[PDB]
Amino acid sequence: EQIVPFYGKHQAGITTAHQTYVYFAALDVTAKEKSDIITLFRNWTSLTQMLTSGKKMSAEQRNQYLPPQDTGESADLSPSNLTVTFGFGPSFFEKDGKDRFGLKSKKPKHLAALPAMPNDNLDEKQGGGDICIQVCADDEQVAFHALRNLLNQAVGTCEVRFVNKGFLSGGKNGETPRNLFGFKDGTGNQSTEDDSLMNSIVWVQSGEPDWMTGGTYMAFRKIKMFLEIWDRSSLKDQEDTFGRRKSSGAPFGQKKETDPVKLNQIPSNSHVSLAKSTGKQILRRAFSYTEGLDPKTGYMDAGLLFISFQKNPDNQFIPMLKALSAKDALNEYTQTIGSALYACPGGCKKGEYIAQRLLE
Amino acid sequence: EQIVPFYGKHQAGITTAHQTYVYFAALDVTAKEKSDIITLFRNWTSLTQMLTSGKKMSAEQRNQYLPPQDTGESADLSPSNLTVTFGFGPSFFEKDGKDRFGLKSKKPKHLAALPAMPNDNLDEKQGGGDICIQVCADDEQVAFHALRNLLNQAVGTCEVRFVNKGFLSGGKNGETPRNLFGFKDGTGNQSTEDDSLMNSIVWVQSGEPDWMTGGTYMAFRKIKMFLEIWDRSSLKDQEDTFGRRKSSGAPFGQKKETDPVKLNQIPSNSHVSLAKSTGKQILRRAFSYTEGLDPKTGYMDAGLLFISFQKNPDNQFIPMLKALSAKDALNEYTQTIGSALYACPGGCKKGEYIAQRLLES
Ligand code: HEM
Ligand code: HEM
Repeated sequence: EQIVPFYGKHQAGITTAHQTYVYFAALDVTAKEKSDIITLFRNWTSLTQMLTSGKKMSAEQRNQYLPPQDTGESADLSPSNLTVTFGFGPSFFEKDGKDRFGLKSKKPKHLAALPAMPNDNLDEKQGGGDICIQVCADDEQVAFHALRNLLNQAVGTCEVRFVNKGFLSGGKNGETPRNLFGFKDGTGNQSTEDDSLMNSIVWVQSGEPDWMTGGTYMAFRKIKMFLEIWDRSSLKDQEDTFGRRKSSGAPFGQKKETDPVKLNQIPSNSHVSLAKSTGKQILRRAFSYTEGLDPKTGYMDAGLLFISFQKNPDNQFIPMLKALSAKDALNEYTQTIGSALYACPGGCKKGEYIAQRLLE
Repeated sequence: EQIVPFYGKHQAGITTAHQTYVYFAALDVTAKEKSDIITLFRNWTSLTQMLTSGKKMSAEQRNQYLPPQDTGESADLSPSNLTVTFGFGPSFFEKDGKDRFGLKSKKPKHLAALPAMPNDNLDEKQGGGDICIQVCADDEQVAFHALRNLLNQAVGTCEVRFVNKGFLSGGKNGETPRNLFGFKDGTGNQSTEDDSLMNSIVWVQSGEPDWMTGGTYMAFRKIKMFLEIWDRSSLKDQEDTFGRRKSSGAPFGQKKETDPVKLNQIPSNSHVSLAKSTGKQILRRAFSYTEGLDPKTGYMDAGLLFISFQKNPDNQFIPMLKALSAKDALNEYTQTIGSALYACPGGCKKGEYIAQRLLES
């Protein structure tokens, strides 16, 4: 009953209401024939449809001497609005000059590594990758189960580049969820329920190969947040960093979270002023992370798995990166340590597989 | 609604129904006076009472120029049955041979580091600690918030040794939660609602310093689980490793999860056979963990944060540890990489602070 359709015009996990939990994986294809990639996406499709659907691998195992077909730890759990979203990095189309799989002619127009930015401190292994898998659910164990079982299918075809995970709880009464800086996160997104707006901001309708119709580009930035530096700062510093008030989420000088931002009443280098002043829009769908103590600092290693969706990242996304990178007050408390851009195919129809129209 | 009382005879987080998420941290005290420790435990007590009770810090602060007193990320969240449980390591009472805080005379009777076990691969920095804090909630953001705000208060008195976190979802209809090997985990525990059994297995009543009355000992083992090796194994090898059927959770030859184990029907070195044949009992309250890819293996780094509670770890826990470390079939699939034992104080009464009966003279 917490079931999100897998099949559709679009992949789920993009305009789908934001779940609590994410696992975010990137893989590199080690196989040499597009035929092996085809079988992988076919199997991934059939398994994703089962995992998200609420169907359970039912009463079975006729041969004790074989491994179970499923790892079993989601047996008693609800589907918890599980979505699984697939994308492909530039290196899937071309790696080191070689068109490894004969796909270059079906390359998306805007798929390239993101440009270097000031204050970047990228670990190459924490970004890029041929394929990304974004697994979301309202229950961590459900999302981990889905990733693990998808990844088990890729053995021999791909190597896993990295796996991150994160969380972001919505308010008990539907309030915008707060990031680890304690600020409402997502206010500035247009309504994911507004088809017109999602069409103009997220969804590909033209100018791209047909496998991208109903698809989008997914930007990923792994951004370390220095909680100890932030927590020791004044409220004034924290609000002046954003250009919104912390509790209310209101733009400075406004009453409500949803009041429009008045650019002339917020600091010119506040986060919100810089992002908004590009005049561009993206759909941000981020999750917080914590990964134990950072050994180099001896403080919590925490941050944001930044994930946004936009139909044209050269028009919509890269200008924001540019506008923020030098001037953002948030630069005091953050540092990007991983980066990637992926193209997300349009939705799968019942009886097709993911990226069928790309792989042919 | 989702509020677990903080004050009581016992600390919460022990017999409390198992929440979904945990953050588990250890701290070392760098302060030299016990009066600094008294301050810390006082503040932690006031803060935990506020975090667990559901009261929210008034949003409004006079003085825009000061840091907010609360980090704010839980402002809109339910208390989610938050519990915070404190314990103390052997090094709180004596470190490097020095009784730093004049506490040695109040040391618990069974508090010492766990003995080395074969197959151990301990990272010494992933074990031990003067102080453990176990923070549990049904929502990870709530748990992290609590830990963060508690650790923020310890700046200047302690250093954080390590922070672990974990999850374990119970079934939609209250079925026993499954661990990452897909097996029900906890069946062999006695009921947390049977006062009689918790009093005889978990809760200290005598033979210990007063401040331990109503307390217990907390065993911690961070156990890496090699999911890739496990997943490739036959169902027969997985079930033989434990001595219960995976799906039903029933002991071999039995129909139901709850049926008594028949020792003669499971392998001698099966996990359950070895554990049960010690004759001893503990309360296990473990969570699974995943920490991204293991750089040494290229596979998921995943495992169990094993946490158990017992009134006398020398009697109940260590023989179990010894019997399993030697012979458990489960060793094929796992390795212990962190280890601790802490003494957890009796509960806090309203108007008192945690460990007051230890720290005050
Ligand atoms: C740790 C890093 C980040 C944090 C903590 C953060 C936090 C926030 C907050 C609190 C707001 C105001 C409320 C809202 O609209 O959601 C906001 C707005 C926004 N952020 Fe960020 N942000 C981060 C990084 C980024 C990056 C890397 C970009 C894009 C390159 C970005 C783009 C935006 C945009 C477009 C808005 C909406 C501006 C508008 O009102 O039109 N943010 N962010
Ligand atoms: C390393 C990961 C471990 C896993 C995956 C694991 C898993 C299990 C499972 C599946 C069961 C049977 C269902 C249940 O009763 O909970 C079980 C029982 C048990 N385990 Fe473990 N366990 C682990 C480590 C340990 C350790 C270190 C100890 C004690 C030192 C321990 C003590 C027990 C006990 C006492 C029981 C119940 C036996 C009885 O029925 O009386 N386990 N465990």
